[PDB]
Amino acid sequence: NDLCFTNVYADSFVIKGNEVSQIAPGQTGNIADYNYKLPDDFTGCVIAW
Amino acid sequence: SKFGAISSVLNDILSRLDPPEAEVQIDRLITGRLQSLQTYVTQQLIRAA
Amino acid sequence: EVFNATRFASVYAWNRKRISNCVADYSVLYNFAPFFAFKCYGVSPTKL
Ligand SMILES: *[C@@H]1O[C@H](CO)[C@@H](O)[C@H](O)[C@H]1NC(C)=O
Repeated sequence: NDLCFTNVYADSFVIKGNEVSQIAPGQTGNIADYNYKLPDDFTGCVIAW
Repeated sequence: SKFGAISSVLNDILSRLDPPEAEVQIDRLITGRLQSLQTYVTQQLIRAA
Repeated sequence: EVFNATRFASVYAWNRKRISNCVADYSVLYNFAPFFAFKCYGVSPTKL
């Protein structure tokens, strides 16, 4: 709550359990390779509930 | 000299490792090589004086 | 022939196989296992 961001991207997608561990910069998998690849210089958070 | 990384040859390490894990080792190589170059240039300056 | 074996030997006697003189395409390796941990150290799985 102490920072000023230029713009924020909110990408929402429902996925399996292990795919939560799959999503991270510089990762791999059936989803991380052909469905959602995070940028290598990712600066943000991923939320999973 | 490997300088504490996987290998001492860049043209092999770039193809053996992807960027988001290879940048650390290539940074180790950069710091070692540039420290050696700093030593060389300082000694050359002393010899020139 | 090493990923759908049935009697992976116990840890105290770890079966070790030698693989040579073939072409390695690890797509079979990915699709033959619902991976839980792929921690590689000396080489990245991506450009493998
Ligand atoms: C080879 O893999 C298939 C696919 O999982 C499996 O059903 C089969 O049992 C395997 N072969 C043997 C001998 O277990």
